[PDB]
Amino acid sequence: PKIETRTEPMVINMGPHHPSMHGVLRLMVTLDGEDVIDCEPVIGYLHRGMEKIAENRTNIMFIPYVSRWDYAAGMFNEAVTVNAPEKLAGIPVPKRASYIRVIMLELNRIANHLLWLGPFLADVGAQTPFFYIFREREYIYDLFEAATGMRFINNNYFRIGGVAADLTYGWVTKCRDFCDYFLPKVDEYERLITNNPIFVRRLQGVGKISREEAINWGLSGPMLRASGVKWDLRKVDHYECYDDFDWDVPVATEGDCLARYIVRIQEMRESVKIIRQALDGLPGGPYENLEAKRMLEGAKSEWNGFDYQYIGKKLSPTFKIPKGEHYVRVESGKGELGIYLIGDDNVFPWRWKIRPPDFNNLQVLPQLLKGMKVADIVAILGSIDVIMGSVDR
Amino acid sequence: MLLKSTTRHVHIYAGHVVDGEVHPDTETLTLNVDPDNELEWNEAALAKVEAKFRELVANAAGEDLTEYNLRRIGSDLEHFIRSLLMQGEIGYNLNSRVRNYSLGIPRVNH
Amino acid sequence: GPVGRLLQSQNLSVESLGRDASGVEMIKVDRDRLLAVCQTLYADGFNYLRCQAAYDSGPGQDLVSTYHLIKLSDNADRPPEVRIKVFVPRDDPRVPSVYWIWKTADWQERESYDMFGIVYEGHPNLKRILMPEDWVGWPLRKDYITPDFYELQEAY
Amino acid sequence: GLLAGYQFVKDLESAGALALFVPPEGGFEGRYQRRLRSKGYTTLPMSAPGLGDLAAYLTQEHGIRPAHTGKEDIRVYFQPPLVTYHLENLPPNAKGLVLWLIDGKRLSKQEFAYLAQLTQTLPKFKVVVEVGGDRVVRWEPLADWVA
Amino acid sequence: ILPGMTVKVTNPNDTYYQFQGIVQRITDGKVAVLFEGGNWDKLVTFQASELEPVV
Amino acid sequence: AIKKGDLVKVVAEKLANSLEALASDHRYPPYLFEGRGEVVDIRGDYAQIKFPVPTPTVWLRLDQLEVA
Amino acid sequence: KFLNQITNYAKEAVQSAKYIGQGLSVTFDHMRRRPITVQYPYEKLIPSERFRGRIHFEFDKCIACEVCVRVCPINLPVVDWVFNKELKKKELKHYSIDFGVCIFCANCVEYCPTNCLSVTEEYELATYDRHELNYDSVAMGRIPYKVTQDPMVTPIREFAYLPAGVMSGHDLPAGAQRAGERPEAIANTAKSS
Amino acid sequence: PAILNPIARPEVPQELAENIILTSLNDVYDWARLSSLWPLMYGTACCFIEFAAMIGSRFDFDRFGLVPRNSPRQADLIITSGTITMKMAPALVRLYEQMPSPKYVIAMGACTITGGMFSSDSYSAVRGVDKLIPVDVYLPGCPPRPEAIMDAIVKLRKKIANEHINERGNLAQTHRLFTAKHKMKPVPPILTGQYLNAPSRQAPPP
Ligand code: SF4
Ligand code: SF4
Ligand code: SF4
Repeated sequence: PKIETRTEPMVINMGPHHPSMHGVLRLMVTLDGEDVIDCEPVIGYLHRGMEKIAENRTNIMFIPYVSRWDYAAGMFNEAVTVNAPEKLAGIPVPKRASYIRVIMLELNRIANHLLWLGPFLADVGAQTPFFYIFREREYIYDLFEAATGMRFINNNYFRIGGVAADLTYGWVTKCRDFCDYFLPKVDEYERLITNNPIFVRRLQGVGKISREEAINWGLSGPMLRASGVKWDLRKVDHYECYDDFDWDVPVATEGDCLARYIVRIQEMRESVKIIRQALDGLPGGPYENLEAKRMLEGAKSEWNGFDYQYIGKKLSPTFKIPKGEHYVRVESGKGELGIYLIGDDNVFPWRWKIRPPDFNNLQVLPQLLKGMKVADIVAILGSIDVIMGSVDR
Repeated sequence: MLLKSTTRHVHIYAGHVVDGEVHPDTETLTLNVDPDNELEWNEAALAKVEAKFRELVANAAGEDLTEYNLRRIGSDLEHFIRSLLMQGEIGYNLNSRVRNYSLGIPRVNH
Repeated sequence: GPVGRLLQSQNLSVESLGRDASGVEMIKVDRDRLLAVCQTLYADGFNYLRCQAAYDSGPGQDLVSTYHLIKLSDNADRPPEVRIKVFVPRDDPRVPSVYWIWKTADWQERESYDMFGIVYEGHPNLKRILMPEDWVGWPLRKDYITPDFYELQEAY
Repeated sequence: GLLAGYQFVKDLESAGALALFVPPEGGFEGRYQRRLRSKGYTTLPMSAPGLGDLAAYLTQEHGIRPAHTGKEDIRVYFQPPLVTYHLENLPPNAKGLVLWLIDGKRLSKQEFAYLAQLTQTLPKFKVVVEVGGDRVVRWEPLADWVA
Repeated sequence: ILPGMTVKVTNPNDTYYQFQGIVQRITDGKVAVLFEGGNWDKLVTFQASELEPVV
Repeated sequence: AIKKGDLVKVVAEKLANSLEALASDHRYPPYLFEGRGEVVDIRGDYAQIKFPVPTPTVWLRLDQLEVA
Repeated sequence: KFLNQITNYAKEAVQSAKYIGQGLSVTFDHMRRRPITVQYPYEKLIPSERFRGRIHFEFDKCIACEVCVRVCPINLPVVDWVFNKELKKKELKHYSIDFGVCIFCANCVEYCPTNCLSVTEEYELATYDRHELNYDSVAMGRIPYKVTQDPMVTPIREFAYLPAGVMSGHDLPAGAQRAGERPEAIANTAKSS
Repeated sequence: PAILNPIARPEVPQELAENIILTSLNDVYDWARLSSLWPLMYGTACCFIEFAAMIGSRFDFDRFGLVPRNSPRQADLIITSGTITMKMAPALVRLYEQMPSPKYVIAMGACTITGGMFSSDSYSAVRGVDKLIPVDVYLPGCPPRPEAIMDAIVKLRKKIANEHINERGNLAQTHRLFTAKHKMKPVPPILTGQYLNAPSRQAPPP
C-alpha cells in the first residue's frame, strides 16, 4: 500500500488528463524536494496528420482544417492559408475586404487573450474570471455567427481573392457598442485582480529569459516581446492595412509572468484602439449605406469598383496554385504563425508546413522550471497561452 | 510497467492475471476478448479466436516488445472478429444495453 | 546574391538558387561545411530561425533541410530574411545539428527527424515528440505505406 | 402525479399509437418505457430524424449507401426491415414490439397517419411518439392529434 | 402561396423581417423559404400568415 | 499501355530489396495484394496510388506494380 | 530598524484586507445583475441568418454535377446516378449525407448551382446510434424546426440582432429590430429628400 | 451468409418484475442517478472549449445537476470532447474503465464518432470512439452549439430513465481471458525524465 521513500529525486506525471484547458500534455517532471530539476514534456497526444492531409486537399477543401490549429482563434490561420497561395498568383486584394480581415482577425486576438486569461486564473485559484470571460467573449461569438455562420473556429470566412461574404446590415454599430462596452470591463478585471495580494504574490518573478536568451530559443510571440523587444510583424513586415492606424506596441522587461500579463492586457486594449479606428474608415462604411448608395445611382459609379467589392474574381476549386516557394507569416496572439509553401503546378500543394508559435514557445518549459516548485508550474504553463492543437505540426 | 493494446472488445496485456491484478511478467500475453459484451460468443468461434491469437503470437513474432506490435496483433484480431461476425458464426447481443453497431449494421448478402 | 557575395569572401563557396517570390534569396549550402556557414552568419547578426523543417524533393532523389534566417533588429523595417537549403542523399545519410549555434532547432529538428528520417548528427534528445516513440515508418515521406490498424479503417 | 401504475400500458394496448407531450428535459418518460418492458414488450427507439419514407425502412427492404470519402467507391448494404426483423428476433414469451420515436415534431401528418394505420396490420407491434410539449406527461391516441 | 413563388416576410416579431426569398417546399401549412443572399443559401420554415406574395 | 480503367496490385518483391522501401515497416498490411489501386496521378515515370482505405496515398514507381 | 518593520507589516496586512474587500464588494455587486443565462429548453436561442446546421435537399432540382463531392473536404455526399438514355440526362437515383461525418462548412451549399442544397437552423441533432445520422434524400428536406413556433419556448435574439446600445436579449419589447435601416428604407428616404 | 452481422435471438428473456412498490423505488433510483450526473473534465480539442462555454454564464449546465469533476472515480460521464489520436487512446480507455460501473458516455463532435474531417488521409486519428468504448449518445457537428450538448443530455437523461433495477446484470465484465508464452525480446524504456540532466545537453561534442 505504501511507497518506500528514499533520498532520490521524485518523478511524477502531469498526464494528458489535466484538470485544465491547456491541451493534453505530459510533463514527466523530476523534482528534488518540492523543487524542479527538469522535465521531459511528452507532447504528441494530438498529432492527426495535417501536413500530409494538405497534399490531397486544395485550398477551399483544406481551409476548414486550418481553423483547428489555434482552437481559440480560427482566423489567424485561415488568413495565413489564404495569404500563402494569394501572393504567388499576385491576386490584388481590395481595401474593404482587407479592413474586414483586420477587424475580424483582431477581434479574434481579443478572444485569444481572454481564453488565455481564464484558465490562467483558474489554475492560479478562483474560477470566477473563467465565468466572466464566457460572459463577455460570448458576444463576439454572436458577431461572428452573424457575419460568418459558425462561432469561434470553423468560420471559413476568408478566401484567396479577399473575403467570402460581405457583412450583415447591423454589424458595424453593434461592434461599436461592444467596443464601448469592453473598455469599462478590462478595468473591472483589474479591480478584481492585478493587485489582489494572494494573486500577485503567486507569480512575482517566476520564469525569466534574457533578451538574447529569448532569441536563441525563438519565443516569437509576447514572450519575446515581454523581455524588452519592440517587434511585431504587424509593423515590421507592414502587414496589409497597417501604417494607416495609430500604434503603441507594449513591451515589458522583467521577463517574468508580470512581463507577459501586462503585455497581453495592454495588447487587448490596443486591439480595441485599432478596431475603433478601422470601423470609421471602411471603403463603403456599413454594408447598409454601401448597398443603398450602390443601388441609388451606382450601377456604374465608383461605389461598385474593385476596391469597394468584398472579393475580386471568385475562384473555382481548380485554382491551380502556381510554382515557386515562399514563407508567409502572421503575428497571432501566441505569436508568429508561419507557412512554408512550395507548390509544383497543381491544386494539391507540395509540403504544406506549419510553423506554430506555441511549439517554439513551449520548448522552454523546463528552463523556466529550473528549480521553482511543483505548484507554480501551471502559472508558468499558463503564461505562454499554450494550445496543444497548435502543436499538431 | 505494462504494455497494452486496448481497443474495443480486444484488450491485450503483458502480465499474468492472478485474481484481478495483472502483474507484468514480460512473457504471458493475456487477452480479454469482448468484456463489454458487444457480441454473444459460442464455444467454437471463441476457440477460433484463441487459436488465431496463439498462431499469431508464436508463428509471427520475433522482434521487440513494443506497443506497436501488440497494437498490430489487436488489429489483426479485431479484423478476424469482423470475419467471424460477417460469416455469421457469432452475432450481436441484442440486450437492452447500448446496442451500438461498432462493427457493422446487418446486411443480407445479395 | 548579397549574402552569397558576402560569405564568398569568407573563403567558403555555396551554390545559389535565385529568389523565391518574396525577395528572399536561397543558397544550397552543402552538408559538410554547413556549420561553418551557419557560424559565419550568426557572427554577422543572423540570430533567429523562424523555421527549420524539411521537404521531400520527390520519391527517389533526395531530402532537404530548409532552414531560414533573419537579422531581427529592434523596431525595424523589412529585414533581409535569407534561407539556406541542404540537399542530402536518400538512404543512409544525414546532416549536422545547428542546436548549439542558435536554438529553436531542438524540437524542430526532432520532428523533422520524426517525419522524414533525417538524422541530426550532434543532436540531444534525438527522439520522436510526435508519433509514439516505439513507432517505425518515417510518415510524411512521399513513399510511406501505413499499417492496417483497426482504429485507422472506418466507422463501418 | 409522482406515482403511476400501468394504465399507460392499457391505453397503448387499446389505441395502438400514443403521443407523449413530455417536457423538454427528458427525465420523466423513460419510466413508462420501463413499465412496458416490465410486461414483456421489447423496445427499439431509432430517432425519426433519420427515417425516410417509413414504408421502406419499416415494411420493405431498403438500400443504405454508406459514406465513401474518395476511397471505396459507392456500395450498398441493403439492411433488412426494422419491423419484420426485430419482430422475429424476439424472445419466446414476447407480448409485442413497441416502437419509440424521440423527435416526432420533425415528421409530418402523413407518416403519423401511416404509423397509426400500421398498428392494426402487422399485429404484434405498437407505436409511441415523443412529440415534446406539456409540463405534465400526458398522452393521446395518434389517430387523434391529426384530422 | 405555392412553390417556386418568391415572397417576403411581414412579421415585426421575427428576425427574418423584410427579406425576399424563394419558396422551396410546402408541407402541412408551413412553407420553406430559401434566402438566396450573402454566400450560403439559408432555408427556414414560416407560416403562410407571416408572408406576403410579392411580385 | 497503362490506360483508362485498369487498377493495380503491388507485386511482392521488387519493393523491399531496392534501397527505397526502408521508410515504412518491414512487414506488410493484410490488404497487401488486393487489386484496388485506382489511377490518380502519374508524373511521367512516377505513380501515385490511393489504396482504398482512408489512410493516405503512396508514391511508387515502375518496378513495383502489376495490373491484376 | 524594528518599529519600521512592524509598520510595514501592518501596512501589508491592511492593503491585503482592502484588496480582498474590493473583490468582496464586486462579487456582492454581481449578485443583483440579472443572469445572462439562457434557460435553453424553455428559453432557447435563435440562430442567425447564416448559421450552418443541418443540410437540406430537394430531389427535383439536382442534376448530378458531382460538385458536392468534388468540393467537400472529405468527398462525403453519396450521389448515385444511372444516366438514362433519352438524350443525355443524368438521372439521380440516390443522395445521402452522413451527418456523423459532415463538418458543416457548407461549401456544398456554396457551389450547388440550382439552389437545391441549403443550410437549416437545426442544431438539435443527436441519436443513440450513428447509423441513423445517415440521412436519405427523403429525410434531408424534412421541413426544419423554426424555434419560435414552439409552444413551450421563449426565444431570444443574439447580440447582432438587438437594438443599438442594448446588450442582452431577455426582457425586450415586442417590436425590436436589429440596429438601423435597411438599404431599401435609406434609398426611399434619400429619394424623398 | 444470409443475414450478415446478425442478431442472436436470445432465450430466457429477462424475467422483469411487476410490483409497484419496487418500480416506484426504481423510478427514484433512476431519477437520482439521472439528475446528478457528474461529468469528467476530459478535454482534447475545441469540443472542450464549447464544453467550457457550456460551463459558462450565457448558459450553464450546473442546472439539471451537473458538476464538472476532475477525477474519474467520483465521475459518472465522459463527454468525449476532441479527437482521439492513436497515442492518447489508452489514456482514454484507462480513464473509462478506471471508473465506477454505472457510467455513461457522450460523443460530442465528428472527430470522435467517425474521425470527421480526419476520417480520411490521416494516419494517427481514431476513426470513431465507438471502437474504444460503448458510446451511449451521439451528437454530431464539429464545434456543435453547446446547447446541442444539452439536447444530448436530455436524450441521455431519457435513457437513464429507460433502465431497470433488476437488470444490473448487463453492467459487469465477463473477462474471457487466456495466456500465451512468447519471445519478443523486451527493450528498455526510452521514456523517462532526463531532459536537461542528460549528458548531451551539457556537452558540445568534440
Ligand atoms: S451540387 Fe446540387 S445539383 Fe450538384 S449533385 Fe449536389 S445537390 Fe445535385
Ligand atoms: S457541409 Fe462541408 S462536409 Fe458537409 S456536405 Fe457540405 S461541403 Fe461536404
Ligand atoms: S469535431 Fe470539430 S470541434 Fe470537435 S475536435 Fe474535431 S474539429 Fe474540433
